[PDB]
Amino acid sequence: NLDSKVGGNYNYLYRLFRKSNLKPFERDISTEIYQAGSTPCNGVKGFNCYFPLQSYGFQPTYGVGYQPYRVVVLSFELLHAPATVCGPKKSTNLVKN
Amino acid sequence: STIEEQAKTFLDKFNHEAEDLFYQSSLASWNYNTNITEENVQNMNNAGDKWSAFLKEQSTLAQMYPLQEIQNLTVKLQLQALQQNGSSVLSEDKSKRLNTILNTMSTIYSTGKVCNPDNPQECLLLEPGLNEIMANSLDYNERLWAWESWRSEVGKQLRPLYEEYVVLKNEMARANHYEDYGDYWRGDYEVNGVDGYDYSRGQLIEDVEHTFEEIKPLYEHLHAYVRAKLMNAYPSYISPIGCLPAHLLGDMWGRFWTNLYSLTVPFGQKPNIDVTDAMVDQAWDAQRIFKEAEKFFVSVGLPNMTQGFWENSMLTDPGNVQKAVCHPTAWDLGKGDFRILMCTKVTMDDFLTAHHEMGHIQYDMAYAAQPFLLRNGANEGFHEAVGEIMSLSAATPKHLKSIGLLSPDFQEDNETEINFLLKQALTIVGTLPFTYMLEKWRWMVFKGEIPKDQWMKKWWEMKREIVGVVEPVPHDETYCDPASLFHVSNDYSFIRYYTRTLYQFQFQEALCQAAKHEGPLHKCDISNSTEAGQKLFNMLRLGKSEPWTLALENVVGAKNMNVRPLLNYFEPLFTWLKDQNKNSFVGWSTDWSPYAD
Repeated sequence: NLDSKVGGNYNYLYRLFRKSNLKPFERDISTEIYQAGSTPCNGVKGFNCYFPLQSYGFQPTYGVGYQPYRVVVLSFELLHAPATVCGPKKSTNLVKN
Repeated sequence: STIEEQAKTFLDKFNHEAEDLFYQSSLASWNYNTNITEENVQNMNNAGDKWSAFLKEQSTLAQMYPLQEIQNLTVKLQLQALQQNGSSVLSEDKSKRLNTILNTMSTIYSTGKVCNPDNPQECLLLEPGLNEIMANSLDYNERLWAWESWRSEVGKQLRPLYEEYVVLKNEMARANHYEDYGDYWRGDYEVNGVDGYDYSRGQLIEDVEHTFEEIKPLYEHLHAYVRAKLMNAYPSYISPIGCLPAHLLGDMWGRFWTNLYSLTVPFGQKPNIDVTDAMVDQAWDAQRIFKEAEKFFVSVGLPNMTQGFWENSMLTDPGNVQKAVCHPTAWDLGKGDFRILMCTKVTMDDFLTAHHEMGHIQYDMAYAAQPFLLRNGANEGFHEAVGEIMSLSAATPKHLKSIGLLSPDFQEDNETEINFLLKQALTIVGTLPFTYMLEKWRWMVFKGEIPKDQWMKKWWEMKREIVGVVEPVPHDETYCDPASLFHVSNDYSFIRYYTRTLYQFQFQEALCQAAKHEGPLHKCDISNSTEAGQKLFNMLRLGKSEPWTLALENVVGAKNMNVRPLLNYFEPLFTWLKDQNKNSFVGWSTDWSPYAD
């Protein structure tokens, strides 16, 4: 109901091809052309040279299973630094005497 | 470094790009079919040419990956369709003239008409105009005027266009290393790469010929039954040992005999099963017709329909302002987008049609997890066969009494069931010899065994031998019967109709044995039985990614086509026809002619 629009949204891309698998918590923004075989590419599309980034088709008419989902991943890591973020507290009534 | 790594990389990227353009190409055709506008006619040609030229550009990189170095079966099948260059193998002159002949023959078929001999001013087109009149017309001259005069301005006019159609399509098969163009359609059943399951292309010629031999004793008893009913009308033209006229088959080309079910009713003193008058009192609309059919797929274990399917369905035609084609069709766009364009009225046929139209959508959900290249039926006959077995279980009196259409006190006996099996036989039994006749004729002409002058000489000569039909007026080589046919002129597969009958009855027998149904096969109902849906779901998700001979064994246990389910399902009718034909002559002769005495 938000991202998908009539005509398609090409702003969101993804990396289809990479020479190996990424390490945990690694971000690679490199646009370098992926080389499948031994044929030199040098940034020019051609035989065994493919542009890695591909587009997500976004329209409201697509099926429910393939509808894009916005995913928010919270990374919880406990380091040796002093703890700060904590859960919410609760305040009760005050009584005297 | 290996070719398999380079071929798989090409296929991983191609599945994404081909899936994006095919969705926009199918969406442009959807907006054009549902709404006729000047914007949609241009979008269909624009999106259609972008997808058509996309396969041509990717075919250049597909031929650079030989299949000899690839040991994977799934990779070679995805590259099997991309290896073919299509029309690119033809010369530039023959490639441009090929699309012209296809568009010209399709335009003449749509714009063709036969003017009334009695009313020269009124001129009615074939579809719907002439196809509707030929259904209910009982007259001898009125049917002959529309049947004979059509091929005069069509069959004779499309002859030079059909001659060019044969020459152009033969040069494409020769560049593809095919024996002829008749072998091109037989390549859909081709299976290679698996030990013992290999299926040769030339084997189909012997398969359709051998299975048709056991069809003869069942067809001869039905052909003599129909002839005995129409014998009293014209005893001079209709001989007991002769053949039936071509124009009296119930329509133009004699594809289905259902139009003759009215006069062939064995017992007219008993009611017939009809859900039309039952749905009127229940007050049902087009919204609940698909809803009740969706519960049929849930009872067998198959998943339900997505919310976008029922919301985007087109339930009617809003007048002439926005016009939509009422011909039922199941359109599969992609990425889970499923839509059906049909004009839904309240009739007994639309109830069985809803199970057929939703059968294609339910069939596409199983293999939808496969890549775009692997999304397809295992052959051309499995597409429509899956939707028919869904309608056969709905037409049974057991399923009708379940939801409340048919009264539970309705008497079901031999007299009621024989009347029902005869209606299906006219559509089924009458189709096989006619489909085997015209398809075998195309294979012989495309091969070159029949000279151009003998086209019509062998057409009617082999027609009396197969379907037992003789022409009232003899025709010369100028006329061409297949040229006016919808499937031949539009370059669609005509073989899918013959094999469909054998595939749907095999699946009908296997699913009823898995659910432990007893009695005759036409009494079987697959509803409420979840055991049969599980065995079928395994094959439905395979598609063409696996050999059709291997997927067929996982259901019926057979590696090829078999006539045994064809005879068993028609066995109650075959025993009744044999007793009624004792007073007549079983079979026909090819030496009888209406103009030769």
